[PDB]
Amino acid sequence: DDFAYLNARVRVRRGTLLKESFFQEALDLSFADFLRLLSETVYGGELAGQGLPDVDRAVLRTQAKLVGDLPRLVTGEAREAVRLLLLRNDLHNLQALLRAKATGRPFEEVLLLPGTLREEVWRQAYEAQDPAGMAQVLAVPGHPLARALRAVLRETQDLARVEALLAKRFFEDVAKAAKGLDQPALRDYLALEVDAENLRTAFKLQGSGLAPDAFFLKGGRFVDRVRFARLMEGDYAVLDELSGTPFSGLSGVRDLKALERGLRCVLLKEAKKGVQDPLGVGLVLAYVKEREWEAVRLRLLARRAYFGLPRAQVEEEVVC
Amino acid sequence: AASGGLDRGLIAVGMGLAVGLAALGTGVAQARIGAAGVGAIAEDRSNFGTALIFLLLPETLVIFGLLIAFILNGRL
Amino acid sequence: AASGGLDRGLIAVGMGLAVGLAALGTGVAQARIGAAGVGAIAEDRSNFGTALIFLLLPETLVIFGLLIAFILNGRL
Amino acid sequence: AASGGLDRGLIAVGMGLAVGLAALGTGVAQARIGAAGVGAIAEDRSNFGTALIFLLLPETLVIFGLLIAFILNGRL
Amino acid sequence: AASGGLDRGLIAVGMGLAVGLAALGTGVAQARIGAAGVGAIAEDRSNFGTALIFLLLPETLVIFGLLIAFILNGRL
Amino acid sequence: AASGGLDRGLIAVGMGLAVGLAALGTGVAQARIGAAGVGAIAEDRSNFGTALIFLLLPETLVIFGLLIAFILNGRL
Amino acid sequence: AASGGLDRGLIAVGMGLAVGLAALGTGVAQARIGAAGVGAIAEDRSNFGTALIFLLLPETLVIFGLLIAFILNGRL
Amino acid sequence: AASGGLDRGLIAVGMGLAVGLAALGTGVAQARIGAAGVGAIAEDRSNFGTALIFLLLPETLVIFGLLIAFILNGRL
Amino acid sequence: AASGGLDRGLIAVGMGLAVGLAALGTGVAQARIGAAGVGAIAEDRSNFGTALIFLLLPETLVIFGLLIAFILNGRL
Amino acid sequence: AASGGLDRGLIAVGMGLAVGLAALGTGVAQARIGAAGVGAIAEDRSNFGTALIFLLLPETLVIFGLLIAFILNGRL
Amino acid sequence: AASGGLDRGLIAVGMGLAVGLAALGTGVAQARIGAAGVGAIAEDRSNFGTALIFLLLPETLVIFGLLIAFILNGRL
Amino acid sequence: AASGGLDRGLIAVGMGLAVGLAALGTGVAQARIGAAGVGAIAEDRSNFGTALIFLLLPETLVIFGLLIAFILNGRL
Amino acid sequence: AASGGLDRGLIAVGMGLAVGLAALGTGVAQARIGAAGVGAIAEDRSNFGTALIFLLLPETLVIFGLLIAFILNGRL
Amino acid sequence: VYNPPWAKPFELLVSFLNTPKYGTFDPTPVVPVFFPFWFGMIVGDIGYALLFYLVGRWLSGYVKRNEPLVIDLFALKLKPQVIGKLVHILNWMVFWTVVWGVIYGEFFGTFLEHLGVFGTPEHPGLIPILIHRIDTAKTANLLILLSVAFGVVLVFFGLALRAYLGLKHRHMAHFWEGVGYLGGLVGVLALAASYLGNLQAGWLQGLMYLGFGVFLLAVLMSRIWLMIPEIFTQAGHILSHIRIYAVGAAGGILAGLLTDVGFALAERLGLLGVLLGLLVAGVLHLLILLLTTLGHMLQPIRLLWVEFFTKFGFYEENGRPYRPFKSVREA
Repeated sequence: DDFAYLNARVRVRRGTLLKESFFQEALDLSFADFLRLLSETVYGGELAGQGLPDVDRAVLRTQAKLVGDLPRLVTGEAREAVRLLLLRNDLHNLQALLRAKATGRPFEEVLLLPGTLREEVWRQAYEAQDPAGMAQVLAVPGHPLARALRAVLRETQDLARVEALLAKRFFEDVAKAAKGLDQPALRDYLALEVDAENLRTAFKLQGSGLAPDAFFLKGGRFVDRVRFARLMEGDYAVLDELSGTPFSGLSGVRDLKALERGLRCVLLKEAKKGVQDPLGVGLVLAYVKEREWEAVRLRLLARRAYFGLPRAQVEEEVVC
Repeated sequence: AASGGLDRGLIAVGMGLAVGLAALGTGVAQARIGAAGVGAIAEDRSNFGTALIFLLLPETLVIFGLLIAFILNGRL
Repeated sequence: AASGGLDRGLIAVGMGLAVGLAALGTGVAQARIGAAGVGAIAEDRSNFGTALIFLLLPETLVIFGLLIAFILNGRL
Repeated sequence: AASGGLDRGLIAVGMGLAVGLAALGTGVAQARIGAAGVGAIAEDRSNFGTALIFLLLPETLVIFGLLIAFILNGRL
Repeated sequence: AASGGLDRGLIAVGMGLAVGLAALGTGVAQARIGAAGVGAIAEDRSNFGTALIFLLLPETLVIFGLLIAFILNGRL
Repeated sequence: AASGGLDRGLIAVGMGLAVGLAALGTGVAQARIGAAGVGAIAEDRSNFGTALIFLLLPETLVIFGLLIAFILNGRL
Repeated sequence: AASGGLDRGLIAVGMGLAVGLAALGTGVAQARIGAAGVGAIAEDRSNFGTALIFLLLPETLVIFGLLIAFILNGRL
Repeated sequence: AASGGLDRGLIAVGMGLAVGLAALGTGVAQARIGAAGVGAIAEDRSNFGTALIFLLLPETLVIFGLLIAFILNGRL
Repeated sequence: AASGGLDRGLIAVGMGLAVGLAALGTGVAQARIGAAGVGAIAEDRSNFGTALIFLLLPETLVIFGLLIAFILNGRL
Repeated sequence: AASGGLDRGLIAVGMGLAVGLAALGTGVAQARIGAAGVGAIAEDRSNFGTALIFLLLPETLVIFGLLIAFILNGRL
Repeated sequence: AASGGLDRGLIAVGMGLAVGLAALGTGVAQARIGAAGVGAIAEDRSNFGTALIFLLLPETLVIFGLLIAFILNGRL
Repeated sequence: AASGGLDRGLIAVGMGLAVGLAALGTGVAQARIGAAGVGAIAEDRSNFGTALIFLLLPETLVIFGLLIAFILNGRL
Repeated sequence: AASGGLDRGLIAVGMGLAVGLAALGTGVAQARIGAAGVGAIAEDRSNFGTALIFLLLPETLVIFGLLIAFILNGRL
Repeated sequence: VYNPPWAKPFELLVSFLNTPKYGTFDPTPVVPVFFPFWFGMIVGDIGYALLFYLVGRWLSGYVKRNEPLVIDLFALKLKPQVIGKLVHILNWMVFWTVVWGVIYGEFFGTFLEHLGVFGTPEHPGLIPILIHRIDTAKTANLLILLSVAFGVVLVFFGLALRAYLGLKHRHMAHFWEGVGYLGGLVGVLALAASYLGNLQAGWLQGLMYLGFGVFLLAVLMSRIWLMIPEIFTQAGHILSHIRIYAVGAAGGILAGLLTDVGFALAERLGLLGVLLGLLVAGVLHLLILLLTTLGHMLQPIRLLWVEFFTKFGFYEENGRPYRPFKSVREA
């Protein structure tokens, strides 16, 4: 819709993000000190445990209520865009349900995050005895995962292939839709992310040598099949060709750890472009990403603090 | 009353248009901004005074029309 | 009005349009706040009072049309 | 019309417009709020009570156009 | 066939704008809420009745025009 | 038939607006709902009938313009 | 044959409004739905047939302008 | 041939509105749909024909105005 | 008011439109800026002066129209 | 000097409406589609010819008017 | 006025419209640019110089209307 | 010679509207496509020539009003 | 008071609409592009010159009205 | 560790009067330009202004018939008791507002009645005030031009101080800004006279005008400026003072025209029962009317804020250190 209501909600929420210095501060703490530091920020209102998993829960609970609510207000057009972001998180979870279902593992110890779909949707879905029945559970308001699933379900009920292609198909759905709206910024974020995801997919599998088409996602803007293939043959020279683009740092990066670390920074720059859009979804989109990056930092730094592992070992990870 | 002077009939009509046009401008103005305000209540009970004051400024537009309306007719 | 002639009819004409424009302006003003509004009560049940204060305000535009209309009557 | 009368034709054109414009306003108002409304049942069965209060308020706009219109014709 | 004076045409014309303009209002209203509406049916059979009742509510604007048209004839 | 007089010329005009305006209103109604609808079908051949009937309903507005045109004809 | 009477120009104007207005309604109606329509074909060639019926339904608006134009000949 | 008079002047006028109104409707019809098609083009050369067939159909509206213009004409 | 020629009806009529058009333009101008601002407050008090400052600027438009109204009024 | 007769002035007017109004409708068709196209080129170099072709299609509508206008010249 | 002259009345009218339309345009021009600005300022004090530079472009519209208005005056 | 007839004026007015209106259309056409263009450089230096070339294309419409005006002028 | 020749009023009215409509067109044109324009500047002081080139194409719209105004004026 | 209305906010602006950070001045003189006018914003008669008294009596006082203005001297509200106690300082400053607003109800009501100056009855016998007499071109005009005048002075107040920022710091850039805009004033005044008497000047100063444009541009060109266009908007500031003041009149008048249907006469042919026939709608409408004029008083602050928050020899410049001054002078 009108992004008026939404924007305002995000602005208050933007009020509880910390400053750089928090993250800077967290580094010389102890776990005790962490417990106190954490207890004074907004997450602190659900901090009251004493162990590390309790921190994880605090994050979960805080994010559950502060983000997990937002599309749900009304599912207006703008809300639909937002719905896509959070939906990506359901997709992973959904996939987790597919593996869980397939070896039938007592579901109850599979713990899925809150996304947009309700907890009872997961439980019922589990009680839906087939991926077709499951898709019908999803089908109820009309859901892009339903549709991705319907398209995939025709070719095989081979679980693993289904998970891969379902995700692949899901981003194909997202791509058409995102291209379909008035959100140059979303079109860009999705697009760079797709490219980045391909690039990483290609990077990670070096030393398999398979046919590229099984792994090449759709939505590119800097990744074409030929480069993709080339990296999949192991040719790193692919990485020197996207210099000057938003991917300029890809020169000389031949390890995965560093690669993702850089890539994550690039997408961070993209989230920052769309800043404070009453124009549309640019602002909410940015907020969501920011909260994740915060979350990453809370949990990791909590752990770092918890076990007292060297400061220097971790410092790069919050450093873009 | 009755039928006489075209001038009186003609002027009364055009008087409305000034008032009406401004009203239209106010309505559009209030709708976006006014809506933005509802979120404000949610955000801060404290900021609320700002939200109300922001809505107010467009209504002045209407007032110019009334002023103009009076001068045009209202002297009979 | 009643039985009359040509001068009165023109002033009668402009009366409706004046009224219509403000009415329309009110509707657009109501639509945006109103749509947001059903959600606002939901989010903030305490805020329901705010919703009451809010809802009244756009309607004011039409009232201006009446003010100009009342004064116009006196020859209509 | 029917018999002569200079006034009557002039008022008749504009008679439709006063009402028509208010009706058009009623529609814009309803379109956004109503849209908010369909979701509202889904979130809360409860929100129907809000929904009853909400819908009426735009409807007032039509009633006014007809009221002034009654004064134009309904006297003759 | 039949014809009239300068006066007669104005009532003949003006009947249409009232109904048409209001009709335009009903459509904008119905379209948005209706558009929103369809998912509710899909999910739940139970929500359908309200949505159905909802669509009538803007349409009332048209009915007034038809009435204004009926009374107008007999002067036409 | 043939040429006529000035009064008749007026009688044709507002008649076009009665049909045209209703059609225009119907078009907005069709556009928003029409866009929403297709997914229900896509999933279910079975759901089509409700959708079909829904889309059908605003269209009645148009017939009213023709009704006004029919009653009028043989007076132009 | 050439020219015509004083009357004819007035009827000529209003024939266009009837047709034009419905057409305008058609364009908006078709545009929104048409946009919704294209993705289904790409995914499923089979679903083009439903989509095909969908577009068709607004087209009746265009026809109404031709019908009113046809009957009018008899005055032109 | 040669000149006529007052009648011709009116007819040219309503002719323009007829074509123009249709043109505007066409513009909207083509604009949304036309944009939607291109993505289909991006994916498939195979779907391109569908997009092509789609675009033409709204353009008919202008043609319809012109048909009506010819009937007006023959004195033009 | 009073009366004093054909001239007066013309000078009065078009005068309003100058004001009205500017007023309408101001309202839209104000609506976009007005909405954006509230978010600035929410995040921060410091920009609030700016939020106010943004609002000040469109209002100049209204007055220029008012100058035109003023000179025109100033012969009556 | 170089004044013309009654016939000519009116007809020239109604010719323009066709040219301007269509210019606006075509522009609307081009804007959405045109915008879509630049994104297509970036993605797909092969598609550029199609994109180029796409823009051509609305511009024709105005041109139909120009042809009728051309014919008017040589009497006009 | 104090003496007639219908002719003077037309120029008096048109002096305003030039002014009104440009004003109307300035407002829309300001609204999109302005809105972007509040965020821009917030983010960057540095972006402010641009924000100011931006404001300059809308001012041009008003100047023209007035220019034409001025040239017209010195005759009235 | 500064003076002349009403007749010259009749043809002149409707000619002007053509020029104003098309220009207005060109701007909207330009605005969406124009919006795409700044982004086009950022992403692609390669798209810049094309995007830039695209902008020119609705503009021919504007030229048509001027051309028709020039040829018409110098008889007036 | 005072009265001028037949020429001035008709040409004057339509002169204004030509500039005003184009001016309005410029505003919408500026508004989309201009809004787009700021993000590039904020990031890129360097990309700015092209952004300047983007604004430039819309600037023609005011000029067209003026060009036509020069030939017309002096008949005033 | 470990008069009164005039003095109270004046004492808090004093702390920033003593602060050294420029050789320019602070917004302490602000209090007498604002204060009367703020009160004179209240305009009205029998059905309105002359009833504002009651409102005041509940503030510095209360009446216990008021559901949330229970015992306000000991503060009880729909917000905290403490806030109520603290804003005793305010409750009085508002009360003073009420005392003067009632007074400007008679100030307004001078031109609303008598047989001293208007040839119709001494006080209308139904209710005094029945038709507000100001619709005469002249009667209105003098009240319009009156409002303008307090604004022209405010233009002076800023630009002098502004020029002083650049004078006393040797910011040639601030000096040039202040000076050029005072050049600007000369051209405005030429054109205005040619419409204000029509023929008062306009050739006294309308041929001086050719030389007035020269008075303008001398120091703008010395700064060169890249935002040379901005001088339009600077003309918009001269006019703004007029315009707000104009609104202050018009919105005022609008307020007044509601008593002519809301307390005077609007129902029935005319009777001596019309007094109690009219109150049925009148009373509801009254509070809505009341609210809006609260909005109107923010027009002043904004007016001031045009100068204040935008550096005309002042700290705040779209924010900055130094805090919303409105909120400071209130006490």
